[PDB]
Amino acid sequence: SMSSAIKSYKSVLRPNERKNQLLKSTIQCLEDGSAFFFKMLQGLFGGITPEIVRFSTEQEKQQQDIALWCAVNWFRPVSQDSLTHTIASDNLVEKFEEYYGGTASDAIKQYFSASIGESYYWNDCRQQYYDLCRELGVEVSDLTHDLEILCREKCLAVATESNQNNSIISVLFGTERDWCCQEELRSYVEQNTIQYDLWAWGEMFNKAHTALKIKSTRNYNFAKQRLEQFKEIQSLNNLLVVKKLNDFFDSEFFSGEETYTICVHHLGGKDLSKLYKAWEDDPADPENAIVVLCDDLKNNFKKEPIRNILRYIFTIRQECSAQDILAAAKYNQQLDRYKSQKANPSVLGNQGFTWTNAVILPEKAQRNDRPNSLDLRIWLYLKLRHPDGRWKKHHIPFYDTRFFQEIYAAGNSPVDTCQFRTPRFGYHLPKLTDQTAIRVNKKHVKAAKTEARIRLAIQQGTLPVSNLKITEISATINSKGQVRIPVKFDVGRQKGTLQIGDRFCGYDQNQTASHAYSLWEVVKEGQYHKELGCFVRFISSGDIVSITENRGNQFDQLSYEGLAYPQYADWRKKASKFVSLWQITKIVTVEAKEKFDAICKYQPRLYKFNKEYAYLLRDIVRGKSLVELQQIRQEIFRFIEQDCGVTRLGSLSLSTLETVKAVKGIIYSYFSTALNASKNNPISDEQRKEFDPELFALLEKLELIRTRKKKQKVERIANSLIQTCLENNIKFIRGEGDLSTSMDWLARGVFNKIRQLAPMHNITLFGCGSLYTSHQDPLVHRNPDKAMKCRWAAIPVKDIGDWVLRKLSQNLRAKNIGTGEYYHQGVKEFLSHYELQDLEEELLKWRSDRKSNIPCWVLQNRLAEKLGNKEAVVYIPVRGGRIYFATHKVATGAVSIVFDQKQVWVCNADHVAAANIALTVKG
Amino acid sequence: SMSSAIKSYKSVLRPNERKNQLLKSTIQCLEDGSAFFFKMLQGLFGGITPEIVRFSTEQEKQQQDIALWCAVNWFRPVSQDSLTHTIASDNLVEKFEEYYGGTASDAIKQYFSASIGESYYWNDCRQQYYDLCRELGVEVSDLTHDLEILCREKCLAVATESNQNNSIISVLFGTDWCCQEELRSYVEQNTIQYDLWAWGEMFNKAHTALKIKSTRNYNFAKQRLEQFKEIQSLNNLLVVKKLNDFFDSEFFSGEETYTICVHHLGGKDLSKLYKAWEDDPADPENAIVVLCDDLKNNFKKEPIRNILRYIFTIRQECSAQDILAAAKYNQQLDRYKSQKANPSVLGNQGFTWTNAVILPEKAQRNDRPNSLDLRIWLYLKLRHPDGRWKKHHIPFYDTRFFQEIYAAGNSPVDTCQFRTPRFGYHLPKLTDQTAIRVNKKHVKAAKTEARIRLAIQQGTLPVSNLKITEISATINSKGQVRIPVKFDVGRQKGTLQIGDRFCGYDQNQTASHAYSLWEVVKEGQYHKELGCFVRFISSGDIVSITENRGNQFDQLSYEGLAYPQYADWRKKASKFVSLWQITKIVTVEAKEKFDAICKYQPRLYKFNKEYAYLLRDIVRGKSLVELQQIRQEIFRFIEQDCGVTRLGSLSLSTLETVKAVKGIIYSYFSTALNASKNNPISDEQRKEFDPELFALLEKLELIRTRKKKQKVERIANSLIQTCLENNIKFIRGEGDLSSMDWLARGVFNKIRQLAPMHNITLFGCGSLYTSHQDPLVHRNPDKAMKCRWAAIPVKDIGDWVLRKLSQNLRAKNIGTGEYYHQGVKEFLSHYELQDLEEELLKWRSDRKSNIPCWVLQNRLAEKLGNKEAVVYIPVRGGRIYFATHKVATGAVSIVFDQKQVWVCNADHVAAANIALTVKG
RNA sequence: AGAAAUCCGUCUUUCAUUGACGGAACACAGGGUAUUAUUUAA
RNA sequence: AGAAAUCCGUCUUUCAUUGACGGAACACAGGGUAUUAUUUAA
Repeated sequence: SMSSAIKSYKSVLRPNERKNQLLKSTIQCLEDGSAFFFKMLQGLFGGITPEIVRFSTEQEKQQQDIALWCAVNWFRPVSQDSLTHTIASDNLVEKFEEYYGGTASDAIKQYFSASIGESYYWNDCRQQYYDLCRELGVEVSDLTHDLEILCREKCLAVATESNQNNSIISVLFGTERDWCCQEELRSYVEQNTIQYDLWAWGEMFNKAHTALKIKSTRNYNFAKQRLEQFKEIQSLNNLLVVKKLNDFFDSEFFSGEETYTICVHHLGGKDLSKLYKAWEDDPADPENAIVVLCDDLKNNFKKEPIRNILRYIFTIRQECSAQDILAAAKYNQQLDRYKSQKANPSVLGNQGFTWTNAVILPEKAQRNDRPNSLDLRIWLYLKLRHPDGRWKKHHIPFYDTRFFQEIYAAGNSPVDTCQFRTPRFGYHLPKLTDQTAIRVNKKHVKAAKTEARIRLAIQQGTLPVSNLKITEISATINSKGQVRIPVKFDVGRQKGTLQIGDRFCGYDQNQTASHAYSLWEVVKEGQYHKELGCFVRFISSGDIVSITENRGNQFDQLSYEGLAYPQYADWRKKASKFVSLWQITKIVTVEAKEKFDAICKYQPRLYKFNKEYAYLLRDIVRGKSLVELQQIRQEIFRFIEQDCGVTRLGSLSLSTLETVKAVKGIIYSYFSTALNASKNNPISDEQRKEFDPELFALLEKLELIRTRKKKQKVERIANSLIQTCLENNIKFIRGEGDLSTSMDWLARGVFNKIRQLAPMHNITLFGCGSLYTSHQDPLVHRNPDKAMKCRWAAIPVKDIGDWVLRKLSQNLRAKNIGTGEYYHQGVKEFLSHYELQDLEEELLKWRSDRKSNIPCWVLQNRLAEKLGNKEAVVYIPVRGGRIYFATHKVATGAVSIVFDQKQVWVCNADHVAAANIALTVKG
Repeated sequence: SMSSAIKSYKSVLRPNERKNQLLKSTIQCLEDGSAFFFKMLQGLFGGITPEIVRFSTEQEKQQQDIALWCAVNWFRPVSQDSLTHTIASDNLVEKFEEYYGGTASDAIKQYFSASIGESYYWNDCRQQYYDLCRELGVEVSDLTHDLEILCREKCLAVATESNQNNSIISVLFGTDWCCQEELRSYVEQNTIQYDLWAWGEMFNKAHTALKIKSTRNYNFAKQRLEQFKEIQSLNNLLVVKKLNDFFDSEFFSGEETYTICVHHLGGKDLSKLYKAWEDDPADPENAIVVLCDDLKNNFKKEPIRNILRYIFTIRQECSAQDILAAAKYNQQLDRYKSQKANPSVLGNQGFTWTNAVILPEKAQRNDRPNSLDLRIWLYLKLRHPDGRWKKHHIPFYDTRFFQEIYAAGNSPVDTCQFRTPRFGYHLPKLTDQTAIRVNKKHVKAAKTEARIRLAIQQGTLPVSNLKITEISATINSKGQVRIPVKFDVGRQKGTLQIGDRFCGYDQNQTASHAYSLWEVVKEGQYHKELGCFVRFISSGDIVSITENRGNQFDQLSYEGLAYPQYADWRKKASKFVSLWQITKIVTVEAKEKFDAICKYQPRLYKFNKEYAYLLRDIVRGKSLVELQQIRQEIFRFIEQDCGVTRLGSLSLSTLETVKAVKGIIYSYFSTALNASKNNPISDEQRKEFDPELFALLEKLELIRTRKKKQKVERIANSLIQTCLENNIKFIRGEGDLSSMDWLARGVFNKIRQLAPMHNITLFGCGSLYTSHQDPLVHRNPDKAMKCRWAAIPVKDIGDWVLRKLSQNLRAKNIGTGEYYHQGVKEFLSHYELQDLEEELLKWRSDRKSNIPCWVLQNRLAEKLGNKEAVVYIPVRGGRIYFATHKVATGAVSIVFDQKQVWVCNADHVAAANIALTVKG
């Protein structure tokens, strides 16, 4: 029982001059000792034998390679700091064979036959072990004895058996009773570092041992993976297909400045074979199959294949092959990985040192609370090492309003109680009234406000008293004075199992990166689901939103797409001016206003406008002269910094993030154009900075904005989903991920964040594999039937344009290519419902720009005849439609209709996708 | 740990001619035996003795009166059908003292000293018992002995010890008794040859009637004795004379008078009305109005204002303690004088056949491809003329019973207890390929079959999991059958735990219900009354919605079309008012009053109520020949285009409209007949005079009753669905699980009926000032209350706002007014208008010097910049409540009078208050 | 074991032969506290 | 135990000294398918 979770806090210590020097000296002492154990432990682990690896490997599920474990511990790439006995990339195998008494394994030969860091060199750890045995004055076998004991007692970590924390110090030096070298080891360590202290030696050992063990295990896995890479590297029959794929770059399809390796995912992987199969249809519109496949790949899992290279493959499709080219792409991948990725080196690292029971308890705290301001300090009582050598405890203060608010502030409520004072845990601070009168520096106002609210709560007798029962708090401090504080708490008895009455939910991600949730209940009786093996019921549906108010107006940071067209006329007007005055880009036609009009003719919202205008500015900058670029430089600055720039406005929507990316592209295109970079002179970050420092300043700021925006978006999505769970007694959450030890940054972030957050509220998280969850029919798919449907959209017939017919034709010609078939049949249903079958053949003839194309007003007249007027609503099977025709009511607000003589629920498609993940068991 | 629930079905049996005679003969035989058993059991119970009552009453929790139990069983008022030994209304005390051997108690004497039904007479049960002992050929003590044995063995029901269900028949007849043979011969001679089931049913009917009436008479006699003690308590009857001299006085124009009970005066709180009246005379009824509002808000009946106006006339002289005691005296005297004692008559209950319905799994189905077999069969034992009992099949029809249970499911995996939306199953909707062609008088039922049939072809119909082995069926002389299905539900509790979810619900002044959903949490904000930590989940409004071509109407609160959308109806109404002219002071030719309606731009149902009142007023004075045409216009009002017989939601507005239309017809009848106080009219005269209009009276009352029933059911359904969607396990409402509104009583009793079906636990409490309590602050621990506010733009502050401010300000003394008083104070302090306070104290109804509304508007516009700003005004029945915490969904945070406040839906606050109540 | 039957009801200036839905049973003198759109703009 | 300190961040043509809010930590060739109102009426 007892689920446990950790919440942590971060700040920087603010000691005075004496204590600051004490802390820095203590931390430097701890580094110096840590590096010393690093070298000595490097020698010890160099001294291990195969038999030891046998005892440590008795219990493992997978039969382990002893020779490789011995190799990774006996030879390491290290920095100059921890290098004693150098060895060359030739002598490695020769000496290994000498040490093991057998032929060097093929996997070990790959480990040795590897690229190494520029600043890292090889080291013979066994020879280091022998020289350590002399420098200790003991016989080799005595220290081998002691090492045998330590590995047995799990005092040290061996191949797959991790150590028991820091027991080695108490076992060996604190006075597992038979040592040969104990006195020598203790004197060696004590002479080289500092006088015996259990805590200090423990921290030194921990840092050194952690670095060495993680890098050794990484090298073992790396050697096996590299051997498999090599075994596949010779697999190719002939690099003829590989040369033609690589020669893609030479041909006219690629105009890019710089070349890149062609990996399997660029081709779409396995489905490219399906693509050729769809290509067998004819070359009538290879493009439609390209687009459908790419769209499906981007929707489900992998990165969308780049279309250009696939058009070039379409050029050579008959000769080269499907299997042969795709294996050729695999060859490109494997060779580049084999050559590029170096072997992991063993270097000390920059982790901090942890003081145990370092924070004074909140009830035992000392507060200088004044009536007009509380005491916002949290004190640590650390042991520090003076120059003389004695250890004494000193008080060091730090500031953290979050830690103060959630835990550290003293609550004075007689009856009220809480674990953490934060809205996600159920507590809201009383808002500030118009009597507040905060007067402090601006650079503190936010923090001051928090204090005010807390103090107000204390004044009202409202501040709840924490019930965490904290007995000790650790604190982890680094050389920069940054402190990290973990609070570990108990949550509740563990569930894990899904009974009747239990509530679960699923969540899915849109193409526009907007999330949606679907909440279900396990019921005693009703509708049966074969995958789950129980009876399910639909509770509710909705979208994930994170809302803030600005003078009473609500903005959803996660999906706000900006001002509508008519509301940013002036900004548009300024853009118009710049586009008018300036004139076209490199075919030297189109003096810019035409494109601007095209952007404005769609009447877009503000952030889409900003993205498209950023694309237009990079295009404009592209050809222009060095003297011309000065003028444009000024306008770029107003675009990025004034009135509506991404540095001033932008929500957390996908639109805003791509706008920032496009603005970065503007600056990069500026730098390329001015520098005339090409294959002869590949401009670097350094050259951009030296050339133009301020615009590099802008580039840095933009990447910073971007990173913070992504982090904030992930945190907010997780928060919104957790609140929705908390209000609806949801006990289980399912998302697109796997919990073991191909992805989107948003999908990865949200999944790992919910993994972090759900155990705090005793909510159990599951991961699954979302394959075509956008199209599966809830309660029908895999129960037991395996049923799919297409996505629809609802549009008034007055606005059926040429693109509706283009989409209809494209969906109809795509029966063979994967997700296309559901769309093909969808069009069939459409034709069956509105009785337009006669047009089908003419729709087959609908090609890109034919004059003889059946026009849209024909369709409008037929649909108006069929529905009476031009304002009636029709449903059209289109990709990424917002309407899903569900067999059952599995979305909130879904309505019931009859389409093609079939009972149907008009549902939010995204809500259907969320339900489909909620009903998934296979990951 | 296994609670039970019952769902029942009602229908009518449709046997053929032969089986119809068999069934009617069986039922008539069963009545005849039941009536015989009634007379004989009346005699047997006439023979009980005090010692028997002791032996049955030893283990009573309370102290019981044996003499009264003996008396109520020894003398009964009966109908002529079961009357044997007539006894006169004088001789009872004498004969009772003869039979008991002691002085007849005054408590027992009151039961004898009573009014009785016109067609009911007293019965000497002792002499009937004596002669029954004769006719059996036995001695008195032998049957006293067997009666003792029967009473001891819980075979018969004596005062507090209910009988065993039907052990008597098997115990006394089924094969150290003394008389067994004589009694068996007696029953079998009079009734029919021994059958355990038939004799059991006969006995059950007779015995049940007798025991209910005996216990009821015991309670009635005790209550009457206390009423007599309190009626005779009052020394000087002068004050009551002053009340009815009120009746003679001018404050009354109604056709007929009535007894003046305590609740007409406001009860206890009337004393404070004096205390309020002592404050200041000049403006008397302001305090009166406050109390009426106060009384209507709580659980009480509104005192009629007219009587208090006269009471104020005589307040100084007639006194306060004397007036309320005198009103209690009138109440007690009329109750005592005109409530009869409960008589023992056989009754119309039906007879229950056990295991009478063929199981659904063993049923015979003549299923055709275009129509299923919608018959449910019974296999009943019936008595032929020869005397033998034989089983026959009789079919009946019930689409609800068929849909929920009886139809066979063909889904491999789906399952259900009942196929109804409240239990989680929705029938597949009909497609445009359905093609139903049947009689119109069946289309609804046909539609149900179609849906079920469609569900069957799709493999969708879930298989019931009720595990039914036997079903009873209760049949009466009219062929009406009732079928109870009893099902297993789950292990309840009264132990709210952590994670348990509860809710409360309250009812508005406009009969609009609201619900508040809370959770018991491990940590957070403590509630002293509950003894736990609570958290607020959500809040809402109870709605029951139906669609009409995609437009949603809430039956519970739809107030009808908006003004501009019903011009035509108004034109007709306007024309009729135009042509016609005023009513009795015979001024004000009707149109102007009509415009008084239209100037407020009301919605349709409010318009219909007010216009119905106006037709009533018109009808009042008019001549007999004139009424000729007014009748036809009344008819169009009630029957065409928008009359209540065609439109009307379930809102309080529509019900008041129906009440007003009935008032119209009653005023018609009075006006046409020129009935008066000494020349009264009866229903018989109304029917004979104008039969068709009495037919509309019938139809209107039927509509009223059906609408009320539907409203109660829909409110219960909506609340139960809301609970089911939110894992709510507890419900709390204003009731007690054993002074009321029919809606409050009905909703509480219906939720009591429905919640145990979903393993939901219902609690009742006492809603006192729940409209004003501050959630999580009231009784935590201090008792804090607040007034109700409303939000209005300053452009529309009128004279009535100033009136309400003045009235609330002068009402510090009278109960809830105190809170409203402070509200106005807070109001002024917030808007910095304290200077006006004194002038607001001078604001009387129609003064010329009144501070006008535009002063306030100019001042408030100054304070808030514009005339479109929103201000909060303390008004009675306001829709806004200023809560200490966020205890309503959609609540916003403001600062009022330098106090942080949540603007909450007031009704939602009341629901939260009901949810946090533990004392009833 | 006999093809008939609205089980009882509700809503809508919409009364619907595919409109949408709900139900254990018993037995006061004259009435305060709008929706689609879309038009020249802000 | 020393009166200072935005812990780190987000939103808004609103940048706020009472605006509203969120967070365990580690370590490619040129862009893809509106809201308040209230005005002559229905």
